[PDB]
Amino acid sequence: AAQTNAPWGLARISSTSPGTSTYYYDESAGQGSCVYVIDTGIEASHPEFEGRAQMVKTYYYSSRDGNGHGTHCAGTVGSRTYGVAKKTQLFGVKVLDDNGSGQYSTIIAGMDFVASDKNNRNCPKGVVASLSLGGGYSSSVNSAAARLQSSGVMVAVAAGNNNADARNYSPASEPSVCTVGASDRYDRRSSFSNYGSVLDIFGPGTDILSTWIGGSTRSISGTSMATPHVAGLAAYLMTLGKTTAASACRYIADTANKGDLSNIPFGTVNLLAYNNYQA
Ligand SMILES: N=C(N)N1CCCCC1
Repeated sequence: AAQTNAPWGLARISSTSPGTSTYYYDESAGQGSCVYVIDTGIEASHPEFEGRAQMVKTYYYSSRDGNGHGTHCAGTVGSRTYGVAKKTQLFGVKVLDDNGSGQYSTIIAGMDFVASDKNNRNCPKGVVASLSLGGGYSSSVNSAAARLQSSGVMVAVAAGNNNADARNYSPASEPSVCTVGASDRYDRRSSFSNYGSVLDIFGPGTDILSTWIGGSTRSISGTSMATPHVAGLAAYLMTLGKTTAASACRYIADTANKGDLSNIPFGTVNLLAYNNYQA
């Protein structure tokens, strides 16, 4: 398939060069996979989700996304126009309130919920969780991420937006999950992106157009936007049978565009997510 005038991030993950605007991808489009977006919620009624999104859990007074952040992430995973895996199933878990904040115990509770909830769901091609959140180092938050990964879910988490070593943030610092840094449309590390040996991969994270609440759209920046590119790519690759939940992060690293990013510090991988789609 080929989406012309795609958001630059989608085009980027299907090219060996920056500056294209066509997203080339296999038409299976992540059908049969499921991605849990653990965030502020998802506006499931947004037309861009085509009825493929649903809230399954909230930890607050409402299931609604009163922020937009979770809807934006969910749109980069699997919305029609802005999504990597345009036929995946999306499940919303609201661990962050409408200001984008969440306590660590609630985040941990949400991760354990997904590890069990995925046994209620028909996801024959496998299950992904995208966690565009984090905070200061916590061994309990890391273990929760690791438990989710161990249960059979491909966990992708944001490196963080502190322009610092992500070893000091969680779940970013958990070695067994996929930690995602952010890049811009000129293949530079995003100015805010964390770095460090704990990063496994970079994805597009600066000026990312996606769905927003109120049936709208907007462009925002963050490792929070890079994370769902990788989560959507994993769901897409697991639908193609090229990898599994346990190996997707390694597989994405192995097949990444290598050495193409600038302003990567020594000790941080120079790997940019890439679908290697050959039409
Ligand atoms: N609007 C979407 N989802 N597109 C546009 C053109 C081809 C397929 C992807």
